[PDB]
Amino acid sequence: MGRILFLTTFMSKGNKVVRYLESLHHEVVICQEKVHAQSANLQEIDWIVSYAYGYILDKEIVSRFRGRIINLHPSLLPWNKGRDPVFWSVWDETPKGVTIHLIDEHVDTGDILVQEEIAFADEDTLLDCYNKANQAIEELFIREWENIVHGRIAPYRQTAGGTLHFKADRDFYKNLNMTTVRELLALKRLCAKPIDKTFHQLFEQQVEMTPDHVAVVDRGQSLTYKQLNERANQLAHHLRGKGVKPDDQVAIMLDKSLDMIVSILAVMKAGGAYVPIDPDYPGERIAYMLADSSAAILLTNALHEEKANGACDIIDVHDPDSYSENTNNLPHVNRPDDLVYVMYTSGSTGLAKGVMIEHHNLVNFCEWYRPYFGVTPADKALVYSSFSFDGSALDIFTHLLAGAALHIVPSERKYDLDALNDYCNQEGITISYLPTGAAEQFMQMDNQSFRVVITGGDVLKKIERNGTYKLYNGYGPTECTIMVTMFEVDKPYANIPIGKPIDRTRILILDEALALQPIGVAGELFIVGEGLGRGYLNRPELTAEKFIVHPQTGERMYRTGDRARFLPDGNIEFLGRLDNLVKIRGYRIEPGEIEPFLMNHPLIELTTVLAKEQADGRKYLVGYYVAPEEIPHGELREWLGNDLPDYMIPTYFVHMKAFPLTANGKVDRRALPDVLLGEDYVAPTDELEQQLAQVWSHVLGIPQMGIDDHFLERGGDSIKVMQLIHQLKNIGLSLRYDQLFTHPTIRQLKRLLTEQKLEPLRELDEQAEYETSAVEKRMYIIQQQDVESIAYNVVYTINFPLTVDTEQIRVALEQLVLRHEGLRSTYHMRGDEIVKRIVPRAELSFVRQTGEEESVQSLLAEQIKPFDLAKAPLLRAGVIETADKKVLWFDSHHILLDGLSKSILARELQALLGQQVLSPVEKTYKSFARWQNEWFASDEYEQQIAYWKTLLQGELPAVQLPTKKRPPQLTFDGAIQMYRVNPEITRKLKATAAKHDLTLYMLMLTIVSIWLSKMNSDSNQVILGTVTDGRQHPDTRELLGMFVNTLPLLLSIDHEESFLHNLQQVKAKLLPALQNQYVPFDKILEAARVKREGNRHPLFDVMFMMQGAPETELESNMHHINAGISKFDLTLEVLERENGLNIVFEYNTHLFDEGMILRMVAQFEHLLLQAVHGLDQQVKRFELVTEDEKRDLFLRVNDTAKAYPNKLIMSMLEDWAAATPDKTALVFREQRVTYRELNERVNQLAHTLREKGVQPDDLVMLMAERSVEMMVAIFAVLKAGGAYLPIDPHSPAERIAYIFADSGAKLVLAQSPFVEKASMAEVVLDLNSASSYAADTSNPPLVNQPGDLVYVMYTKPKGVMIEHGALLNVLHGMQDEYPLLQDDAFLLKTTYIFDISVAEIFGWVPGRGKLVILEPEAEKNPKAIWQAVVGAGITHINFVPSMLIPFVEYLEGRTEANRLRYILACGEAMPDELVPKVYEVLPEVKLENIYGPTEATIYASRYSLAKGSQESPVPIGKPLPNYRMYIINRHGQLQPIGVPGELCIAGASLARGYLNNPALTEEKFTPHPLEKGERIYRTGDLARYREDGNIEYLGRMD
Ligand SMILES: *P(=O)(O)OCC(C)(C)[C@@H](O)C(=O)NCCC(=O)NCCS
Repeated sequence: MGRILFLTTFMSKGNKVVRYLESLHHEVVICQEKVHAQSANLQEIDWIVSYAYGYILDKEIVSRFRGRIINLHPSLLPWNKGRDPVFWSVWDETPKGVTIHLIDEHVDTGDILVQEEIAFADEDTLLDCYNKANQAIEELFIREWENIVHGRIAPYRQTAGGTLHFKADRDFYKNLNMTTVRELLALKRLCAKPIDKTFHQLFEQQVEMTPDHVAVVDRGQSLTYKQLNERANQLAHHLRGKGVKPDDQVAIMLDKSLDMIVSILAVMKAGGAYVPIDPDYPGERIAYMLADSSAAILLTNALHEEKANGACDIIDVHDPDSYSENTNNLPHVNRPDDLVYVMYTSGSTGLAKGVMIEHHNLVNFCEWYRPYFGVTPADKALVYSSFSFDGSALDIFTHLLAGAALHIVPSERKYDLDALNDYCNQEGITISYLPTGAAEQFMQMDNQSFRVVITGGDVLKKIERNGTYKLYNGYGPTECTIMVTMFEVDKPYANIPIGKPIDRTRILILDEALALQPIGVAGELFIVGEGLGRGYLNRPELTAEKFIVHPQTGERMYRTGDRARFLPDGNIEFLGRLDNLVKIRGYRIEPGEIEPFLMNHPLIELTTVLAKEQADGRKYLVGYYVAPEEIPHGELREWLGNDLPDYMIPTYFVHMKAFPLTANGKVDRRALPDVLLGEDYVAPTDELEQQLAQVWSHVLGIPQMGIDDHFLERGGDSIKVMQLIHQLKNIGLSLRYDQLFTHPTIRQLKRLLTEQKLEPLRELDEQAEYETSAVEKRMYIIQQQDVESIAYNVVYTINFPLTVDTEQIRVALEQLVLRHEGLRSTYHMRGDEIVKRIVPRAELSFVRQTGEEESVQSLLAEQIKPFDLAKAPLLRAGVIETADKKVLWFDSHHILLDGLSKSILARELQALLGQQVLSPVEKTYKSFARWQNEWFASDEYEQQIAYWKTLLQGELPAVQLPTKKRPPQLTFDGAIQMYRVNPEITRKLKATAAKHDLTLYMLMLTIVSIWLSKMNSDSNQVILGTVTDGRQHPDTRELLGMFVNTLPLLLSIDHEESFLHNLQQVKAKLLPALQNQYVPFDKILEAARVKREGNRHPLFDVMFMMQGAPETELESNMHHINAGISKFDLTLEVLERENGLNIVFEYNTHLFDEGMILRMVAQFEHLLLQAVHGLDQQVKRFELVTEDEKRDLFLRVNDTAKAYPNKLIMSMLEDWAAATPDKTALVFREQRVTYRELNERVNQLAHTLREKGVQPDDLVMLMAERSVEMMVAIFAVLKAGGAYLPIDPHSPAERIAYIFADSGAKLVLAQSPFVEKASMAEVVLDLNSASSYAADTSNPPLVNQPGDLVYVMYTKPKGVMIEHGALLNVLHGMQDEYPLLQDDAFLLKTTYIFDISVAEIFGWVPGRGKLVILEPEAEKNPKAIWQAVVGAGITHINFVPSMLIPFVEYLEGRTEANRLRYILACGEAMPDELVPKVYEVLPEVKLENIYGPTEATIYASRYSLAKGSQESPVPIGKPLPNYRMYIINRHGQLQPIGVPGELCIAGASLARGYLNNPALTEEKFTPHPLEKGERIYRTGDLARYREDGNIEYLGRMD
């Protein structure tokens, strides 16, 4: 009975087998972790039985246990060896069974001991099969174990054959194991000839089949196939004679006509592809297509010739010399992979993209179209669609190859469908493609000619039609040629499916991971096959992103962005777009976020606002609302206009009695009804306004710009304003950057430009060395000042799947090396000139490492090493391969790769990784460097630097942040915390900025400015740096290099004005800066009389960077790796990522603790949320501290609630003389008064007072210097009922008369000499004389309450009224922290015209301790005070930094003070040195720093100073029991940790106020909302909390 090692997948697997072995008394060891030769689970083992073990055993282990190592493999070996055996046995449909075998050297190949067949039912899921096989093999082992142990079985070698599978082979099928075996194999079937001819080859082939058949009809005129072919051949010979070659583009700008079809075919036959340009398009679209398309030839009319503005070499289709005599077919020069046409996508996501479609793409469609629709020459097709839409390639090309006749739609009849149907019935139009919009509308017509009406492009919903024609619903974007699927609408559907794939077309429904979705499961519609176009014109990055090579399958597929599912019958259901978001008039917004604003309308009950796209793709918003009666259109537009920008205002509003609902109660959005320029849209009037309207549409990628539309409300960024200025100078108009914002409409711009009064970047000739740009010089300077610094290393990481070939990544980067001079640029110092050298070729470091996900970052950090700017390439890369990922990392230098350069690098790396080619870089950085160097000598520069001189000449504001002690020199060690604005808030921000003619940058800038303002004591002027793109010359947009310029922003936050007003002022202050942005930061420093000095950065310590969303997917998946670097104190880098804002707080680790950034991070969020919701609120009303910070601040600082006895201080004196009469209570030199002796003396003096009308609040006055008489006077003034008002006998008489007159005191107790000094005293009971002492010694009745005054302390001085209970709170507070027990004693050092004496004078009676009345002679004398400490064994002593300094000067050499417990310093800020110096002079003693204003009853905060701790700023500490302390700014709101503010005390210990000075009392004791309406005392003292909560005194607010 031997031990047995059970190796299985998880612990409970094969547990039946384990239990059986144990019943045979086999000790079994279950192990799922990887076992090695040296594993402790191997010795004393007789058998090893593995069972789907997740690892392979070392060949040492297998040989050691020869004949004694069995594996339970759930497959009919040799079939399905290795991983996922059951699944592959089902997918590959290989023989099924379970096999117990001898593990041998290879994977699942040894001699079988016991094998058994198994069967899976069609209805079983792949999990069921997996389970059934696992159960069958376990039972098999249980039955034949005995035969195996005893060796009765004869092992037999596996049959020859089988299969093998690894972990990754199933990734493509991961989502399928919950499908039935039937369903699985059904998907297997669902996912299981070449094209030789070009179109004109087939057309010419068709011309020879039906030459005299009508080919094209245009009103009265018409051409036959022969005539069309010949006329096109004539133009083709002329076009080919003009240089047209394969893949060349020939623009065609004509109306639908015969010349149109002739020109189209003429371009093909010539060899090239025709770029169609509908002349009805606006000039903006018409100039764009001519420029973007590489077309030199423009086939056009004289009617439309001027619409090209001489941009193209025109070949007039009416000039007879444009047609050759030769009418024959030209020699074929085209392959099926050559371009046939270039269509431009919609202008929704911006400017259209040239879709490059190859011949085989069109031929495959036409070769499928003809037989699918049974097209014959008898058919007559309508040339209905604008020639620019591929819907017209359908119209023209599919029907020409079928011999059908084309019928140009009359311009008049195109949109008057009544006349269209008439024409269709007249001419007999049998087949045609109509866009869904026009199709549904045409169904209403009484058509009788059509047999097949194909539709698509938009969601078809209507099936009913007054015609006998088969309605066909087709789908497929322009990228995959007209349509990739076709459905025969045989019946109505809630979702009319788009059909099955067309010829040579496979369609995969894939999830985000590109893995197969089970049939019926929705996913992204991926198109594979012959329809896939070549890609986008001049957009290789977009081609690589949309035309992907599947990682598992290897097939090239197109990513449609559409959601669809396969229905059980094979047809595909179109489920709209994947993205919840939609781009409306230039903004990606969530239409459901407009719903609350509509529903907020009084008349509106429900609302469900969807996004609908016009026929031409223009997206508009429809706001459906359930209201009793229809609401006036203009009333809703104005309603939303009060809160939303134009683009969030639905173009149309639809009233409905109620919404259609789904089975789940949701609004059935599909069941909502369907429905232009917009109100206040003024079309251009003058020829100038038209030009201005064209440049606008181009810059903003949005058409139809009204002359009152605001630029920043139509998607205008600052980058786009630059494009406008650049493209206006091209148009001949000179516009200034700030002029665009002051004239943000074309009406305003037309008046601005009444002159109409070029300058490309001059590429330099080759030199050994070139000028560097100003910023190139700066980057170089920075790096050479710390050659070992990785501070400007630009490190990024991309997580690639294991399927990626690392060598492809390596090779792509090397191309980027050979493509951009920046990556071959080396910077050198030739004398005093920073100089760049261009290397022709550079070798890229590309390292490969294998590790684990746990060590990727560690392996990468070691790779981030400094760059030698004299060595190219300034870029390193590598791949860290883990079990899951191949992590691509690359590191570049900032002198080469700024944010935009990186976008260009990501852009182009994506193209190369996606097997695309890049156009050669037209310009070089060095050319811009020289241009800008010469521009620095122009008048424009002198005017720009003049702005900076005038702006930065005066005193500049400084922005102090709640940081740690600055390093003596600038450090760059840092870390990042990232705050995520969610997409919802981010759209709210963009909507706010657009609503009020602002950019998102201005908005975020004003939020950061307010944030910095609030953290800078709500300063009016804030200064912070920002980064401009620094791409001054428009010819530098595409160059890798350091362009970005740093700008200082002098912004003025007016906290009394609203947030918007602040936005306009910041805008007003920013635009001049951005107008003069091209002065190098270093030259702005010169003009500002500022130089790089010290531990602070020159003009600003906070950088605010902002870069828009990534331009490409690869850039999106690029993870900026911060190598522990912070270029400034703090950098807020708002990054548009995943429709939100990744606000990365890059901070100096020496200036901020992770907790200090976590708080500032939380504060910024809280503030950003307060701005977005407080557009019209005064900025002063925005809170900086978060509610969680207030709670923790209370918990850590103000959780001081400790119930205390309300029994009065003299009642407490009474009890002690009654319980322990004879104990020592006072000690003045030889006097050692007891509790009974003191109390009675007090009772005598008390009666005297009551006999002279001393009610509560009555103010008695004292001027008796340190003597028992003082205690008698106090303790008994208190007993009498009135308050004691101390006065100094040594003060001038003008003040004693002032204090007495202003106090209105009723009587005066003064030590015998000081009665004459109390001149003209109303009723003067000589303190010392016995006459002032009644013989009665009975404890008078305590009529005083805790609310009546106990003493009046004077500060023209002011008298602080403080009530009794306020004092008890303190005395019990100090007693808890610093108990003055019977053994203890208190020294009296501080003069009693100071709130500190009150502690001495009463801080002894709580614990029945004694009070040493130190003599006035020994007041400032520390040696004399030193005697008391040793003499009477003082335990409590109050002190001040001024007296505790000399007291310390008598150092350890003086000893004999064992009883001394506490030293309580107060009144002044304690120096740092005064703490440790004390400790060496007096160990075993507790030192305490105390703070308390006279208005807060003696004390307020305390800080215990540990012996083993040294404080840099000795804090005044946390508040006492029932004390609450608040640090507020000049607007009355709580400050966060570190931020200076006015210290305020609250609680039961606040002084009643100033005596008969109410204007002053209400000034300083203000009912604050932070104390639940109760008043706070404003101290006039600047302070700031610490991380732990201890308050730090900063000084009076002066
Ligand atoms: P506008 O108010 O929309 O924005 C102004 C702007 C300074 C942000 C803009 O003109 C600009 O230059 N953005 C470029 C930001 C950048 O280049 N970041 C690079 C970081 S290395």
